[PDB]
This record gives sequence, C-alpha cells and structure tokens, in this order.
Amino acid sequence: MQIFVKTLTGKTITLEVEPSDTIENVKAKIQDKEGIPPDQQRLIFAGKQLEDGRTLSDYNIQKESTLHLVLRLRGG
Amino acid sequence: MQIFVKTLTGKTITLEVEPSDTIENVKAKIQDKEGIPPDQQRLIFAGKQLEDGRTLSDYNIQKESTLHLVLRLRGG
Amino acid sequence: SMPIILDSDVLEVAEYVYKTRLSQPYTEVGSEWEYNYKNPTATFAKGDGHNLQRYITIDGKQLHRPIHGLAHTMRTLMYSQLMYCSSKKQPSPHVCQDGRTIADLSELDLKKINIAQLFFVAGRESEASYGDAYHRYHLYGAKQFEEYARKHLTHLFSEEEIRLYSRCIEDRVGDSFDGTPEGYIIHLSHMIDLMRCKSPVEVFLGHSKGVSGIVPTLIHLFGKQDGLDIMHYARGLFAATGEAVPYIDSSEWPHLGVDLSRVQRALSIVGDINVPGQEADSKKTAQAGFSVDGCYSALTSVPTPSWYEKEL
Repeated sequence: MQIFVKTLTGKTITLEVEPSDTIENVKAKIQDKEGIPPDQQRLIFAGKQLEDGRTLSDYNIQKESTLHLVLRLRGG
Repeated sequence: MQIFVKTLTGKTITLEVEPSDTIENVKAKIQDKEGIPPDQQRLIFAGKQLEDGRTLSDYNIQKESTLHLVLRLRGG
Repeated sequence: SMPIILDSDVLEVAEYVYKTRLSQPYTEVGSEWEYNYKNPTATFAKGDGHNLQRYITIDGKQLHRPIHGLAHTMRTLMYSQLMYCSSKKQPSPHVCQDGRTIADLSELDLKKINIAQLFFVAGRESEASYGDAYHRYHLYGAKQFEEYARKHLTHLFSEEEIRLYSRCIEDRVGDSFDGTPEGYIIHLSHMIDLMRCKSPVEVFLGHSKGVSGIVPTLIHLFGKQDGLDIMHYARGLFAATGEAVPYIDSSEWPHLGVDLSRVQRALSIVGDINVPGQEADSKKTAQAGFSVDGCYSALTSVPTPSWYEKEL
C-alpha cells in the first residue's frame, strides 16, 4: 500500500509499505530513497512520535495516510 | 539638531543632540527611547565605529546624518 | 514598537550555559541506548529517542544537540518578554494556583525567569523524551542552575528563590504548569518553540484527546490577534536562526488521522489558515548555534509585534 511522508516544510514522497512493516524498516526505506540517515528521522503520525520497534498497523496507519518527518537540515 | 539611528530591527528613529554630545551621551539617549543598554551598542557612521569619549563634532556628524546601530560583540 | 532586549547580566549567564552544557555532546547515546518495547530492559534505555538528532555537520564542524541548543534556549527568553507585555494588556489575565498572574511580575522577576529559562533543557543527555528520561534531564538542569546560582547569583536570588526556580525547571510529575506565573511563563515559552519539531496535530489540534493545541492555547490566553502575532513572531525567529519554518494549511487538518471533533474545535478557534513554509539554512543555523553573539544578533534583527512595549 502507499503512504505519504511530508517534511514540515511540505516536501513530499510516497513509500510502498505493508501494515506490519516496523518503523525501523520505514526509516530504512526513507534512507534508500532520499539518503537521510535513520537517526536524523523523527517521524510523527496523528500527533505521536513513532517508535522503531512498533508497526504501521500499531498506529492505525493505512493506505494514503500522511506521516510527518521533522528534518533539521538537509545535508547536515 | 536632529540625527537618525537605524536600530537592530532595522527601524529608523530620531534623536535630538548637539555637536558637543559624546558618543556615550548618544547611547544614553538610544537607551531612553528603545531600552537597549549602552553596553550592547556599537554605533557606525560612514563605515567607522564610533568611540565613547569622542563627540559627534569630532566625527563631523552633522544634522540629518544617519548612524547604524549594531550589536557590540562579547567574543562568545 | 519597541525591541525585545535581554539584560546584559543574562547574556553573561547564557555564555556560561553554552560553554558548559549546550555546546557539549549528548552522552546517553550509542548501542547501549537503543530500545525495543519487546525487549525493554535489554540496554540502559527505557524508551526510544536516545540516538535521534544527536548533531548536524556545517562546514565540517559539528553542531551538537541542534533541537535543544543555544538558538532554542535563547528564543524562549524572547517569548517570555513578549508574553509579559501581552498579559499586562489583557482585561482578565490567567490566575495561577498561587493567586498571581503574569501581569503581577516585575521587570526584576522577568530577569530571574530569563536566567532560569537558560537552564531549562540544559540537563539533557539525549533527545529522549519518554517520562523517565525527561524527568531525569529536567532534574539535572535544575541542579546545574542551583550550582551556578549559589556560585554567582546570590546578590539576585535568595536560597528560597533558588529552590523555587529550581522546582520550576525540574517540572515534577505531580506539579501543575500553572502553580505560579514564574513557572507558567517558563512552560508557555517552551510550548511556543515546539512548533520547530511538531506536526500540525500538536500545533493546532492537540496531541491527544482532551489536550488543546499550542496555537489554540495562545489564542485562549492572549486573544486571537495577539496569539496569532506571537505565533508569527516565533516563526520570524525561526527564519532568522535558520530553522525550517513549517507550512500551515488548515485544509489538510482532517486528513491526518485525528478525530473530526478535534478538527472542528481547532477551526472554530483559529479559523481557516494558510502560510508557506521555508527551508532551513545552514549558514544561519551555524551563526545562531555556535555563539551567544551570533544567536543574539539574529534574534534582535527580527521586528517585534506592533503592540510590543515595555516601561523604561
């Protein structure tokens, strides 16, 4: 299924994911696509900061949901 | 006589001064209007930093001159 | 309007805090600080976040703790000065548990508050913000404040005041945010700056059921005009210090996985709102992060709201 990941300034990507995928795996997908280290990725959904060991389905993340990514400095 | 000061926020203000006023007296008048302590003030005219115990007349600062206020640095 | 100015004695304390704490690397980091809720007592960590955003690199130099560094800390002082003015204009300011309001504070109290705020996040040893880490880090900052106060600030603070401001920094589980106006204004200032690192949910809708957003909270306290002006001022400080400035887009609020009742409430308070974002800037990030000179030069460059005034 596809989800959206948007930075706080509104730069958007999609990812191809499954409900059981861990947050750690989502961050590795972001690193693959955009080159951002997982340790620079603070991800937020429905007001909650996401924990590596939990799954998309643990947060009720579904098809065409939007996650926010708090990136401090591209290339930093 | 009237002179102008460009403040730290870029706003223009007016002061009433005499040629015989010291740079210290000038910074006091800026404190009285804007609340910026004399310590934090560095005043620039015609690209020269102005020194506390000189007078406006010493710098040939005449009516309707504009001074630039910048932050006096502490080295940290 | 008048400019927002910090006292020179306050700027000396900011230099000490920067040199001894805010410039320093986080220490609760590495393989021993990783976390998995499935095997929770596996490492020293008790929750997630210890390895998040530890530092960023600008021209080959590391800027440690960029989310809780100098620029964050100094922006909070500007906000308390601004809210002091707004509270004194309010017909009916907020009454804290001690019966006192922000409008009852003196200019000397604001100086004291400003000093305490410099230490509020100084005790952090990572970006971890789960309860145990959060509370330990606020305890550490409180003790760093008390040590410095006794060494250099006993002409300003009595021992009773040192303990009162230390308890504010500690932000104990059992204490309310609005126990006193000194503590309330410290929490409100921190609250405003969260816009740098929170999504639209926390900012406008409230992070959970029964919690007001950041911006609704300012509108309830200061009225819609002044609350929105405070928000925009913070944004201005963000741009000056090279933060990523978030976009605002109320048409997106219903699509972020939150209940429709929280979205209706936010629209009735805030109104429709749309404001562009702005990308972070490395040179400004460095200027504001590496020195009090740099940081205070940026902050004092930003125009203040039209209604800002101070008695001189």
